[PDB]
Amino acid sequence: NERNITSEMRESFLDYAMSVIVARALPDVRDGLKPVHRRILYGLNEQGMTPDKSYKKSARIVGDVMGKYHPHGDSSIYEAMVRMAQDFSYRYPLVDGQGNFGSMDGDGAAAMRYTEARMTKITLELLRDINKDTIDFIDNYDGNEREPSVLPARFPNLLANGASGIAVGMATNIPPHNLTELINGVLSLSKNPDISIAELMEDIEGPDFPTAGLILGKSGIRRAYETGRGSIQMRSRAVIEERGGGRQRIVVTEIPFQVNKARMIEKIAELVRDKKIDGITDLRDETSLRTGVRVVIDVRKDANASVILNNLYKQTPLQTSFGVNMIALVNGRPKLINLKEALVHYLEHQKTVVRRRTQYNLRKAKDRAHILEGLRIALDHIDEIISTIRESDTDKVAMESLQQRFKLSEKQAQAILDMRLRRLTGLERDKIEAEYNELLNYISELETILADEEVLLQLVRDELTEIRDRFGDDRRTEIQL
Amino acid sequence: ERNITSEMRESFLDYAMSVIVARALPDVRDGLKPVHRRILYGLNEQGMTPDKSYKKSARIVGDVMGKYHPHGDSSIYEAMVRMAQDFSYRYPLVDGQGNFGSMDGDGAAAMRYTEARMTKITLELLRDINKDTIDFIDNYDGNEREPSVLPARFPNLLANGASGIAVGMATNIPPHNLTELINGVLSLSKNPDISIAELMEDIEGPDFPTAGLILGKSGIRRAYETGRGSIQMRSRAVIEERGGGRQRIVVTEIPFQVNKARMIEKIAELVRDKKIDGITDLRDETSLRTGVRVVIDVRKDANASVILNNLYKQTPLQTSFGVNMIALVNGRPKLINLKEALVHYLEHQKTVVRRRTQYNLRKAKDRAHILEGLRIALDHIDEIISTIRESDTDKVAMESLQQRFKLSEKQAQAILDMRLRRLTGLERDKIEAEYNELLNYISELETILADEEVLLQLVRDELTEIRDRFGDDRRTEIQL
Amino acid sequence: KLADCSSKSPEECEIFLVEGDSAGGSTKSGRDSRTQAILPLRGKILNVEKARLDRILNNNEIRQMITAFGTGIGGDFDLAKARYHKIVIMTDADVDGAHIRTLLLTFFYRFMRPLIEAGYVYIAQPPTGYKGLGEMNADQLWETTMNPEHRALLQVKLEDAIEADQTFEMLMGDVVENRRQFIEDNAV
Amino acid sequence: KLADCSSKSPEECEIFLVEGDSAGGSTKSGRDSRTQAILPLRGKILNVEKARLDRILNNNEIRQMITAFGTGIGGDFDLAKARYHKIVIMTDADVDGAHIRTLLLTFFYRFMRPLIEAGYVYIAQPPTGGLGEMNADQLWETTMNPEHRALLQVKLEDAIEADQTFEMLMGDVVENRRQFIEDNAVY
DNA sequence: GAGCGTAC
DNA sequence: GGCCGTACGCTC
DNA sequence: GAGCGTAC
DNA sequence: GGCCGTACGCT
Ligand SMILES: COc1cc([C@@H]2c3cc4c(cc3[C@@H](O[C@@H]3O[C@@H]5CO[C@@H](C)O[C@H]5[C@H](O)[C@H]3O)[C@H]3COC(=O)[C@H]23)OCO4)cc(OC)c1O
Ligand SMILES: COc1cc([C@@H]2c3cc4c(cc3[C@@H](O[C@@H]3O[C@@H]5CO[C@@H](C)O[C@H]5[C@H](O)[C@H]3O)[C@H]3COC(=O)[C@H]23)OCO4)cc(OC)c1O
Ligand SMILES: [Mn+2]
Ligand SMILES: [Mn+2]
Ligand code: NA
Repeated sequence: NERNITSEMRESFLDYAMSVIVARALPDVRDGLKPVHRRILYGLNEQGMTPDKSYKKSARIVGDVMGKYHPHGDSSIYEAMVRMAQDFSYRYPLVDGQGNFGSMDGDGAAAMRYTEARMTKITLELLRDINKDTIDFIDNYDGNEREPSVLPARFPNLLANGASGIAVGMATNIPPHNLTELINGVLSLSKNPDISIAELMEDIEGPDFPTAGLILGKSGIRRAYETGRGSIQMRSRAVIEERGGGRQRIVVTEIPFQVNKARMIEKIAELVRDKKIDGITDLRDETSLRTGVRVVIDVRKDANASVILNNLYKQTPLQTSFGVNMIALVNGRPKLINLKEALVHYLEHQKTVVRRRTQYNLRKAKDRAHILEGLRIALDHIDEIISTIRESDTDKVAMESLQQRFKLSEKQAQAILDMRLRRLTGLERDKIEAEYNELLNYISELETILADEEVLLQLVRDELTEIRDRFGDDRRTEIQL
Repeated sequence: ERNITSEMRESFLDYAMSVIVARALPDVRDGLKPVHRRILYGLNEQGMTPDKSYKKSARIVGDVMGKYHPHGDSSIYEAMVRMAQDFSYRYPLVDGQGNFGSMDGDGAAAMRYTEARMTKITLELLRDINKDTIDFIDNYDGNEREPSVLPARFPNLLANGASGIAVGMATNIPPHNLTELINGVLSLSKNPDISIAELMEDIEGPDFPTAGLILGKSGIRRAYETGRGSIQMRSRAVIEERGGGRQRIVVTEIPFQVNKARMIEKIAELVRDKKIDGITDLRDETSLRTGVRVVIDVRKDANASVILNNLYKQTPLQTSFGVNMIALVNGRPKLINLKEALVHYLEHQKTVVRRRTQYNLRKAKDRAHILEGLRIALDHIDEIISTIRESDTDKVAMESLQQRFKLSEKQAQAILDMRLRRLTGLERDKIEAEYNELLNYISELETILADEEVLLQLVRDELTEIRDRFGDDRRTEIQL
Repeated sequence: KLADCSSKSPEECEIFLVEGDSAGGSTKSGRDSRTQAILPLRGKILNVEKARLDRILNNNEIRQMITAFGTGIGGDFDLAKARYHKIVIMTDADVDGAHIRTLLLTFFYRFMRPLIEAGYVYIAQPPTGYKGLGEMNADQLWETTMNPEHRALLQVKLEDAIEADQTFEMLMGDVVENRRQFIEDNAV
Repeated sequence: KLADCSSKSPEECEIFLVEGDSAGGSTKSGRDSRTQAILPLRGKILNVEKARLDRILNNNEIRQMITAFGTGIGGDFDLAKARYHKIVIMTDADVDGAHIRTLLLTFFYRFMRPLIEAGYVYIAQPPTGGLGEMNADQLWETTMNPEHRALLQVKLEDAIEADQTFEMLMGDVVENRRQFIEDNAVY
């Protein structure tokens, strides 16, 4: 057969463009994850890689994720898992890694074979209530497994850990934020749905980077929060220490987010060699695990250190800008969203997750109560129940006879036949009654949540406050004004 | 301070022995090296049976590496690949999907691109493994359990052979025909004083998966009598007469462990160096339908029969198989003959079947004891129920049932764990039918354990069953 | 890197541009060594629409294709100097395979335009599914996508030159906005 | 490649021949950057006993060691030209680690004989519970820190006896090596 | 000879 | 087991 | 200017 | 994700 070159170019490029957009480079607004991240975290959950259990080799975690959910190269799965274990990349790390997972100097993690991993305690909150019919499950790439379309995400992950993905026709750049501030923002939005972005900014001051540092002004933050786009100036934490008589030294303790420390030092060394900057005698990297980030710049005596530092901000990545472009997949489609829109979609997901959980729990409670009602009837008419079973030739006749004589359902009759002889003892009879009474009160509680929208909203609020009090931490990035 | 001589002697011995007993040499019982055993046990533990869908190779290797083999992924994967190659293994142990390489020496596609599961014959290597037939040992870290040897219901050592380079020694066992091998074991079981020449009436010689030809029984006889000997492997080549007096050589079968592409490359090297003459064209017409096909076109003046005989002496078109039958016998290397290999295998089968019978009898006696309790309960069910109902706790119910109905703890527990559905017409009859069949089963197992001939016959019957299901025609023709 | 065929007659000869080395190794084993040649492409190929001539000419992958076809590029292109009458694009049945296919067609339209006009460029049709090309065995890869008697090749035909010129500029060009608009309009 | 130390004083300086690059990367981070140097060895190294001079001199790993020590080999060997007074063999606690260790001692005995005589060659003692899985800071505290580390000084007591030992264990002649294994383990 | 097959 | 090509978009 | 992060 | 060093023994 024959195919037109224009039609072939248009059809093939669209197939790839859309796949990179909806199934690769862009995160979901609900759980803040790209498909690769979601598949790693679901994989870790399915593999039983909880924080209490010992570390598993990275090649084994990747193998299972690749074989079951991600039909792409091992390096694509592994490197995404690595970033999630990096405390300088993720504000709230999603992976707990053992071994060399790389550093701020841009040096990569040791190969998959030399590293071990498991999920962090905060990741359990992303997967919390997943098997409680809270989220829609979809068929995998081959149709031999089941995978989640979205994770319940009991904390606002999109804004908490941010996103940086290059798609086709578009890209995304969301900065990380402080969890305590974000949850407070969701709680403020739940109490007032007509909340202004300036009022949401009373809780969410601005972005909070894991590499700490400094933010120059609230102006750039305001634009990013109001339009979904804006430039935020990130400055290093540098002190001019009076090292003796007339001698000085600049000490850099914090660097901007997504900035290579070794490449930044290389740029200062480039300027000294080319004589583009003057007054620098020595440049050392005194960074250690105990002391943290430490970049020492030695200044000449009678030479102005404050001037050199200000020149270093202008000429080197010692002061870098964060180009905000808040694009997330909203209803399976890309959308430039503002701060309010991101929180609105997240809160709406929480309402759905909690409502679906309550609906699931009620179904299981009503089903169990129905079974207990059958067992209670059986325990009141034991002699008659046993005689009915004994007179029956087959299980089918026993079922029909029990259903007809004791006005029981098909499920109730099966439960009685599956009931063990030990359930006839004194304590075992009282245990069935105690369970049933507690279950009736449980059904009542779940029915209260489903009947009133405010009772449901309060449960969402209470559960979010619980996350805030357990996983909430102090602000790292200082916003200067 | 450490002495250089003492350090050299001790360190080298530690490595030398580890390569010998835990790397390069196969076990005489199951014919496997530790890596192969760990792959096959892994596939079994992973539930990778022939009826179930294929699993990615990286996942199979990961599990094998993580719990039994603390070595490189490539060492595990490449050992698994060979087991899936029909030209490497006479009776392939791994069923692979994707590119697993060919005769031209091009390797298998990386783990990520391949998937695997075990073959139907591999189930026979792992048959009765969870029936206390073999001794289990602690793994490298002590967090898992691994088998020291597989039950191996077919003589795998001689079936698929072995080729391993150790320290101070090496092994080179050729593959054999299963039908011939089982017949050899059956002949040995009937006559323990059997001669190697009499065993050769069943086992004609080695049977390669790549077929071919064997020149003389003389080399085979030496290999079977001493454990060492040279066997000449020749390619199946026919000289066909063509129009205009022209001739051509057609190679349909090549020797075992010979790279087909490298063999063609060697003929091409002799033609360019003018070391051989009378060859006009050299083509590789190998396809899936015809199989192996190497066409050599002969010049009109040149005698094709002469060129062919020169090709056997100058190229790997005729290669020798250097037999060196070294296998681990009682965890120690030993140069063994054909009889010794079959003796150690038959003795392993006797132990596997005896241990299985001992295991099955323990479980049968335990089940009959439970059924005896349930039978008492079903005869006095009104009294049984009344005894349970009057009891406040399970502990009192146990105490009361044991005292009133002369039952044991195991019996009284089984009655309390008995479901109400067991009280129906058919379910009562089912308990009685199971117990009657079990008494006859206990009797059968006791007959096997009491008489060594009854045991030996069961071993024989089970081997004949393998021979009739997995036995195939001879591939390699042995010429005189 | 090119695994060439024995025959030197271009009319009966054909080249297969395979996605990856694993697939390349499978294709070179399953092929007809007499009429079929294999050129493996290591991942994503350079987009000639976004690159300048100095980068295109120094690119290893681009260089290897020109040498394989032996036709030359641009004004120095000669159809009579063609080594193969059939240039088959053999990529995976996935979305990335379609991307490599667009990148190759971008190179063929801008540097070897009369090669498409002569109907020498074709598209292989491998079995659709989750399984890639490198995941396939060497014998089934020949039976389904390489055997002239069983295969289904798509002849790349240029109907409108002015329309195609604007299409490659929109889809593969440096200006993102026109590409973004196309995706938004044609999104499903 | 070799990750050298800052100090140029050979008396206080020491080199660690580590098994693999992952172990090498861990050793280069845990080390004392002033007195300790690291040379990673990519797997099994060439057996000089079985090889001729042209192969030994053309070997990448053998060349890297000669360059690192800067002493030369054979008759052109100079102890005064030594860059390190301590050459530490740091291999995995496994059987393959012991093999790499024998291969290194075979090279040191046949080409750098006075280096062993001067007591410059040492053996690191890691606990048997490999270097590729060894923890960063713990690898320094157990087999590198001069205060509590336990190094084994390689001493040459008998030259005639050692000469015959390397010839038997590492030589071309298999027959004598087979008889040694048979006598000291198989029987 | 050089290359088989498990190891680093 | 380290070396290392390309697409894709945004802002310096 | 070049390099972020998932893909081949 | 392909390229590729070494040990070890036999013929
Ligand atoms: C050689 O066999 C093929 C290779 C490829 C390329 C590739 C191509 C290269 C090249 C390197 C690569 C390499 O990329 C490297 O991956 C590394 C993985 O770890 C991370 C940390 O760092 C990555 C490097 O940033 C990147 O450079 C391959 C990984 O998987 C691929 O698809 C990549 O250097 C030269 O040309 C495609 C094929 O067709 C499918 C092949 O057959
Ligand atoms: C680079 O860094 C290190 C390398 C090594 C060697 C090694 C050394 C090489 C070399 C290659 C190799 C490579 O061997 C290759 O494995 C391949 C795996 O796939 C199969 C298909 O084909 C195998 C090759 O036939 C084999 O040659 C390594 C794999 O595992 C090893 O132990 C090997 O080419 C050049 O020098 C050891 C180290 O410390 C322990 C290192 O740090
Ligand atoms: Mn693909
Ligand atoms: Mn080791
Ligand atoms: Na020969």
